[PDB]
Amino acid sequence: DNSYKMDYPEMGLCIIINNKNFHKSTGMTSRSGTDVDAANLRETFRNLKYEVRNKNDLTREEIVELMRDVSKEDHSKRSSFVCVLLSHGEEGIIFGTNGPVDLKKITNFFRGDRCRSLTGKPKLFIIQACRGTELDCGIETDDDCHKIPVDADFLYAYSTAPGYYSWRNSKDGSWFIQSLCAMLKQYADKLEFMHILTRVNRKVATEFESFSFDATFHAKKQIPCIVSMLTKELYFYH
Amino acid sequence: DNSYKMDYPEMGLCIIINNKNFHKSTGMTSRSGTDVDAANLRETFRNLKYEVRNKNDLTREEIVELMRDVSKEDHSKRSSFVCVLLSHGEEGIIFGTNGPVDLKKITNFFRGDRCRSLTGKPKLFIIQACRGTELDCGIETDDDCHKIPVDADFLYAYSTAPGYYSWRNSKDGSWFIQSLCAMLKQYADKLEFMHILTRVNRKVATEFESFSFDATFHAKKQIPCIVSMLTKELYFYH
Ligand SMILES: *CC(=O)[C@H](CC(=O)O)NS(=O)(=O)c1cccc(CSSCCNC(=O)c2ccc(S(C)(=O)=O)s2)c1
Ligand SMILES: *CC(=O)[C@H](CC(=O)O)NS(=O)(=O)c1cccc(CSSCCNC(=O)c2ccc(S(C)(=O)=O)s2)c1
Repeated sequence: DNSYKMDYPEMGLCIIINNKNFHKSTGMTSRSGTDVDAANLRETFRNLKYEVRNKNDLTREEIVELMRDVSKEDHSKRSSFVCVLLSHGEEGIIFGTNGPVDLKKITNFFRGDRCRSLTGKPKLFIIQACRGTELDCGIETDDDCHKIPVDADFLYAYSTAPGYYSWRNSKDGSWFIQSLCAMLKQYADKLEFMHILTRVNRKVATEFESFSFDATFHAKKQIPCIVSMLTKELYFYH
Repeated sequence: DNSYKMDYPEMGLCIIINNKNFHKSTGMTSRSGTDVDAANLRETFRNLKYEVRNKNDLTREEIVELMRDVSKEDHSKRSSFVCVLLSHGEEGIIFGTNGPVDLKKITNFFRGDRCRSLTGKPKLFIIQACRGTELDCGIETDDDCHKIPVDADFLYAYSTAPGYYSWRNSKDGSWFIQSLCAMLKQYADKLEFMHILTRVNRKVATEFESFSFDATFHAKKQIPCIVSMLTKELYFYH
């Protein structure tokens, strides 16, 4: 039992929150290209056998509400849980159309003590959003009851390092989401999740570089950030 | 080339900063047991063929200094770099004997742009320290400049989740370090680093629970936190 039981009747839900248009009141640009991201995740997770539910342009409130309701579902027959957040953001924050939401609030609904039908099951959060304004210019090449931690079995696949900008191309989508999808399509049938995510790290880090008319944003790099509290290996098959 | 080149003439340095006694002026307890931690890491890393250098009770200044100097070495002939910080801490902070140091300051010396002999080489930071005061009560069971990001090829193996306390036993050491060492001893010859670190996560999360005379700190759990910006697989052999 080094790997998670992934032979339940259902793989699980894959909730995609796709925020494209924001309230002018926030002073935030449209996320051109995010639809391509959404469509790619949908098809990719569909082939993995996940029940996909897309949600477009949700308010901070709608996001909290969506997450609460989903955490209140009976996941007993589901192997895992995937949530993908596509939006603007800051460190520890994701933006609804009308304002920011703490990631901690979203993930808390899924704590091992608050979502009992998911206790002991992998809970994946995939987040394409900025975590700050830093830019990366790159470099040329005894005692033994039987409790488990409530923050355990979480995996947070971040599109970028803490404090840094996250890059999104207007026609093809975010660097991170395109690479994740591609790596999943190529390797989900043979590789452990962590290893697949390392391939993504590499692809994003080597194959992408920003091009901008504005010197300040031109020739920048990006590295994704895998944050794992998983206690087992994850394979998308059996 | 899915895995890091680990056949250089030397595996690399393994710096262990072991802070046990702090200045009264800080109002911080001695870290009873940390010596067991230090001794175990030394032995474990020695078997892995790492050049181990232990440093006891360093000041915030002495730490900055140690790191500067080590980043200024010629690591051309080294496959990797390991740094282990054993001390009190807070989110993003590690304490010297006389005060706190920002982790970012420590790791920045090793950025791909500031330590050219480690560019493209895995830089591991293993950290036994608190990240806050939260407690875990648990639950019963086109376009192609060939740059890479400067923040890439880093791995931060945190003893605990963000915001949380990290547990250390007076006679046997920290829960995290004892488990890391054991897992390295058992699996370093066959398993990829990430997978080993996942075993650690499991061991800590299942086999450990606090026991305290004070209800506030009794029966608590802990989950470690793997943070990976690696672009390749890491094996401690070849
Ligand atoms: C910052 C965010 O929250 C947002 C995340 C998201 O997916 O929307 N990041 S962003 O893509 O909007 C972003 C990226 C870099 C800088 C900024 C500040 S506004 S400056 C806009 C620069 N223009 C570009 O986005 C690009 C230039 C070249 C690009 S390419 C073809 O190399 O991908 S993209 C906001
Ligand atoms: C706060 C820290 O950064 C420090 C990190 C370190 O390695 O020193 N963590 S700590 O172990 O000092 C720590 C952990 C929880 C709470 C506190 C503040 S009050 S300490 C309460 C008394 N200690 C204990 O209850 C135990 C110590 C080991 C225990 S066990 C279950 O392993 O036998 S219980 C500080």
